[PDB]
Amino acid sequence: NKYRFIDVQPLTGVLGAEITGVDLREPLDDSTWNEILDAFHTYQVIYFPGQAITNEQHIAFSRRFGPVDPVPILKSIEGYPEVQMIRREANESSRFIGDDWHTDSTFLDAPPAAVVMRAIEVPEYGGDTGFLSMYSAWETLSPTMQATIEGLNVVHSATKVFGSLYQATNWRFSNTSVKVMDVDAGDRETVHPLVVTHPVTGRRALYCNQVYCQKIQGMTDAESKSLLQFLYEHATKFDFTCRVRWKKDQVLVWDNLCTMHRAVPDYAGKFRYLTRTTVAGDKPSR
Amino acid sequence: NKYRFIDVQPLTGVLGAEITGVDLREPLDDSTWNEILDAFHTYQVIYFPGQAITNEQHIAFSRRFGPVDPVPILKSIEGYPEVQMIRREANESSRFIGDDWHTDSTFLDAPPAAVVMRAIEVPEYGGDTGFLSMYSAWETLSPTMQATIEGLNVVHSATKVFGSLYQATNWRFSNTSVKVMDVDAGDRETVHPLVVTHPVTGRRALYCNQVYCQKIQGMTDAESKSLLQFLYEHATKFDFTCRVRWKKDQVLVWDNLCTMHRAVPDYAGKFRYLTRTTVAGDKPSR
Amino acid sequence: NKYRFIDVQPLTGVLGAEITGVDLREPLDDSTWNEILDAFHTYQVIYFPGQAITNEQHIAFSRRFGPVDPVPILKSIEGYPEVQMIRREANESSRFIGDDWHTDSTFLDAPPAAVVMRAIEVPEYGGDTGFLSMYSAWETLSPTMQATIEGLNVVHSATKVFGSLYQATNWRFSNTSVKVMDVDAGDRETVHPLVVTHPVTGRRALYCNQVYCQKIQGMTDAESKSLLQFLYEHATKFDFTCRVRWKKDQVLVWDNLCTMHRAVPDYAGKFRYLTRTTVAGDKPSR
Amino acid sequence: NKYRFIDVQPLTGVLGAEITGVDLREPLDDSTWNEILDAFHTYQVIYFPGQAITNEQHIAFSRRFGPVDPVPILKSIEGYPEVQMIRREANESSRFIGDDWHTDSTFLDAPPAAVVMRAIEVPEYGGDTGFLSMYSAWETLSPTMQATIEGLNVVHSATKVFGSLYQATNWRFSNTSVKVMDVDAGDRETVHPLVVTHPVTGRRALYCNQVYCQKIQGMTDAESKSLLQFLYEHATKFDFTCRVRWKKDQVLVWDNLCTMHRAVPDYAGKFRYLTRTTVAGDKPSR
Ligand SMILES: C[C@@H](Oc1ccc(Cl)cc1Cl)C(=O)O
Ligand SMILES: C[C@@H](Oc1ccc(Cl)cc1Cl)C(=O)O
Ligand SMILES: C[C@@H](Oc1ccc(Cl)cc1Cl)C(=O)O
Ligand SMILES: C[C@@H](Oc1ccc(Cl)cc1Cl)C(=O)O
Ligand SMILES: O=C(O)CCC(=O)C(=O)O
Ligand SMILES: O=C(O)CCC(=O)C(=O)O
Ligand SMILES: O=C(O)CCC(=O)C(=O)O
Ligand SMILES: O=C(O)CCC(=O)C(=O)O
Ligand SMILES: [Cl-]
Ligand SMILES: [Cl-]
Ligand SMILES: [Cl-]
Ligand SMILES: [Cl-]
Ligand SMILES: [Co+2]
Ligand SMILES: [Co+2]
Ligand SMILES: [Co+2]
Ligand SMILES: [Co+2]
Repeated sequence: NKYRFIDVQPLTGVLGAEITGVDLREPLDDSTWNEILDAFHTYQVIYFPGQAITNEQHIAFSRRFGPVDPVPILKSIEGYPEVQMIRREANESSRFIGDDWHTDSTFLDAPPAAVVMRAIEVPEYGGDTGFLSMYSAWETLSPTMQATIEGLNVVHSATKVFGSLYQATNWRFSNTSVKVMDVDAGDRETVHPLVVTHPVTGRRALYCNQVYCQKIQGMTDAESKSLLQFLYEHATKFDFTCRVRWKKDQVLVWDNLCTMHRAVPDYAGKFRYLTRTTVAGDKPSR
Repeated sequence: NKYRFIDVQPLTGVLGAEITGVDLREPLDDSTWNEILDAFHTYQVIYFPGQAITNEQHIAFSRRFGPVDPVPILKSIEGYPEVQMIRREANESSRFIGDDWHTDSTFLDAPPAAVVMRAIEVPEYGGDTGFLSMYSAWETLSPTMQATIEGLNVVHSATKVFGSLYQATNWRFSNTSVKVMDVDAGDRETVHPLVVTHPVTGRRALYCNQVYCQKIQGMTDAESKSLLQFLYEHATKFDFTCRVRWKKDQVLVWDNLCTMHRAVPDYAGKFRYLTRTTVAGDKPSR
Repeated sequence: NKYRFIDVQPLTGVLGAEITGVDLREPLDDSTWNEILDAFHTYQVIYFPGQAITNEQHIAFSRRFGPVDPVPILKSIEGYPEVQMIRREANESSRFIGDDWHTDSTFLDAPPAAVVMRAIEVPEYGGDTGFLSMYSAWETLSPTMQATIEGLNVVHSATKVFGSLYQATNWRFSNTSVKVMDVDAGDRETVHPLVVTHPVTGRRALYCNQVYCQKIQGMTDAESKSLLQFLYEHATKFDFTCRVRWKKDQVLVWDNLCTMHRAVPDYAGKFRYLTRTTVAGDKPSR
Repeated sequence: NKYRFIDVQPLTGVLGAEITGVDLREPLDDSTWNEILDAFHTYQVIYFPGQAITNEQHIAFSRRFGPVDPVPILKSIEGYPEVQMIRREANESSRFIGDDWHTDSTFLDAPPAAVVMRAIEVPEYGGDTGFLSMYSAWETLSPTMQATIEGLNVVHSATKVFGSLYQATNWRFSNTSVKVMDVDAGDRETVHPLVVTHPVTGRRALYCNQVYCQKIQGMTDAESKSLLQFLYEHATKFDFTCRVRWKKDQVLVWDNLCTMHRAVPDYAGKFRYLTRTTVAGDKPSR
């Protein structure tokens, strides 16, 4: 709109934008990179159709957003530790990775700031990714509700994904993309604010997710359950979401602090493979 | 035990006490009155079996607790505007008065401080009254949850009892004990703190009830519902309750700021009649 | 793929398809019509980008699906009582029409079978419509849960939209697209099965929606709320939805028996105008 | 009332009765035993104040109700395997036994029919036992709701009490009354009807409890959770309960099929000791 070096097409009135008119196989001039970063901060999830980039170009483009660092759970392609896989063979019957709303690796003291995902080979239909804005979840709380919860922190851990709760369950991820982890690493706790300030935009976002949040720190289990449940229902209303469909060589970047996302498992029996590099963040803070 | 002019038998480890060794038809000396008042403050609901008092002695004893003032909704006995009736004819099929956890007349800017209820004729069994302590409901919230809610206020009105919500439904009280009221008086709102300090003991109590609380002030309807539902489920756990069985001429006093009570409707087809005088309070405050 | 006279691009693995290779301004031969109808039955919501049709061609094409009959609540365009408007002026501050999951006019003894909606002028982004499959909501109930509910009926009425519950609240639709209605018509109840069989495909679908369903027939209010809340949370999981973005002259048909839909209100301050003709149905049945 | 050999004083209009005018240290003539059994079947929980019986008289009186057989979890007094203890030392800080609504040992293929509990040494106040009627929970379901759930079965196991869920938790029972159990015995599942017919009275009772019920058989976890939650809330309404206060040598009998009960933990710091013998039952059936 204001953009002169890239073409940007917002996806909904809440978040998401398609970006075209740029070739990510080539270096970006300063002005072009500035518009891309501005679109990233405005729209929170941006995607570029039709970008046939090499793995190393994927690494370098990811590096423009900040330091790259893989997440603990995913396997990487041979010869690139930074390039992890979200790969599901046609014949799998295991749990689909990321099939509840979450944001990535929040059990870390410093979760990722962003992730850059690229479609290698995906079905003609099925396997969309949903996103939602945690800026919008926060802004649509009343001032009274905001003031009530803004001093709270939450305890996060990977116990349901690769810790003792996981090991107690029957339903596994396959070993196609997921590593065997140490149970104790799965159960290690960290604490983050329930309401964070984005370190670049200064905007505030609600920060909780059902995959990694165990409870509100200092609360009883029943108090915490009641509050977190309301927040999850509030944040995942359909009005705050968008939905991204993938095609081969679509490159997408999401902000891992101010958004949540989830896989859509509607392609059972079909091969699906995307790669991703993760961009490191600093300690979430209030 | 520490009591030397009255005999006090606590009812549970949470609230409630029977008081004997005293004849309420006779004046009470300062020593005996000081212990009764102390037992009222410690136990929150106190009752005196076997007190065959006149209506005037009921008014005079009620007056020892504070100025007496009837509640808006109840009919009074002929010749005593201060002595109101909780009366249900055997064959009534209407709603049972007070059959949800509440405390009285909290839609008033200044609800009653206490009520003094006396059994005239009651069933051999059935018609007990439940009580619970809102001191205990407050004290068993975590320090974190207490800090989270202590600054909130709640909007109260009588809309479901004698205002527009009542008029919209089809389940009525009979005219045995309940007056016809103005709908606009039913709908008038007041605001009270969600957490109050008792003006005599200085102790804090949770202050919300599903009968008169409409919503948390300043919150959205979904936010208010979520928090108030948790607080009602928390406060009405069986562990925080006691149950009083009535016998003819039992006289009982409850603190209308720090308890809630409810009628038990398990005597359909049997006559029940109690009288009560209400003791005025000041504006609930933090 | 099996389609040889139209090109069909399914939208997700659950429901929804784009149809191209056809010009709806021209008559359709039997072969092309049979495939369109087949795609409508398989995919439940179908849409045709780029169809600059007249209002008469919109009526004629709608008529191929079944007899056309407007819904009670919407204003129609001058000169075409069958062509109703979903129109929102940029500066409206009123409630957004259809902004909760529902299916249309289910308070009728015989709700519509289908609707055909056409974009006249819509925002560059914002104003998408969500859809979900009630075939999928039904199929993913366990066999045990299916047997448990299949004999139940639900009482429907328009009370919250244009009856006494609507009149009691303070959030209105504007008069741009919505007629003034009789309150007694708003409150009139009908009964439908909770689980219906589609009269053409023979497949079964869950049939309840929070906008028009009042309660499960024969149940208490607390029993009905409990079951209907579970079914709404089950049916509206993100996995069962698809999301359609509009562009000028996109024409879309949805099956009003086996889907639910909702408006997304993310375009406040921007003009939006679609027209629709509704296709009459028969009484929903087991 | 009709009783001529015993004096019976019902406790509420729902369940419970005090029985006097009999000495349980002596054998009962046929007529006296017939009235006691009739009062047991009518009132579901009966209690006899002031019965200073020996352990063997307790055994023999229990034997009149049917075969005696201890429950798996509780320690017994030396020299009487049939006489188990519910004993809590003044200094305990562990979990209170039986502090949620339940009925006993329903993880067994044939749970107890009844239990006979006798106060040895109890506090002056605190440590009441609540009871409720599952006949009343069932009768207050609508016919429609009754027909909906009457064919369902439920899976029960002791996993939360002495199985893997217990071992996962932090909060233990003390070893004062509770035995060390095998985890596998804790996790063994059985199936009972959700609605049972009492084998003597022929009356129907709802049969589920949060302590031992894992899920509705054949349902998904979310479907089962939703239904069981509603039933627990419905059954434990205060209106369906009574509350029994203990005094030394009170002997009480409860029907373990048609009632639920729970301990009240309001006596922290005070010694409490009751003994009990359990009477074996047959397989719950519909
Ligand atoms: C890769 C990603 O891992 C998951 C996130 C959510 C869920 Cl449900 C499962 C996994 Cl493995 C992450 O958290 O970084
Ligand atoms: C007497 C009492 O009135 C009621 C309280 C609760 C309920 Cl559910 C009904 C009434 Cl009339 C009061 O609030 O003063
Ligand atoms: C046009 C449509 O009307 C509505 C549907 C849902 C809602 Cl929330 C509002 C309206 Cl006016 C209908 O039911 O036919
Ligand atoms: C003795 C009794 O055991 C319990 C019942 C409920 C609860 Cl919460 C705990 C126990 Cl040990 C039983 O089930 O037979
Ligand atoms: O497969 C997808 O769409 C998303 C998976 C995901 O959550 C992730 O990669 O962290
Ligand atoms: O009838 C009872 O037990 C209590 C009635 C009541 O709530 C009241 O008098 O305010
Ligand atoms: O405006 C929309 O997207 C849908 C409106 C709707 O629900 C309807 O026309 O019935
Ligand atoms: O201690 C009590 O009041 C009851 C304990 C109990 O549930 C039991 O003995 O099975
Ligand atoms: Cl390269
Ligand atoms: Cl006065
Ligand atoms: Cl027609
Ligand atoms: Cl003996
Ligand atoms: Co993820
Ligand atoms: Co009252
Ligand atoms: Co609609
Ligand atoms: Co027990």
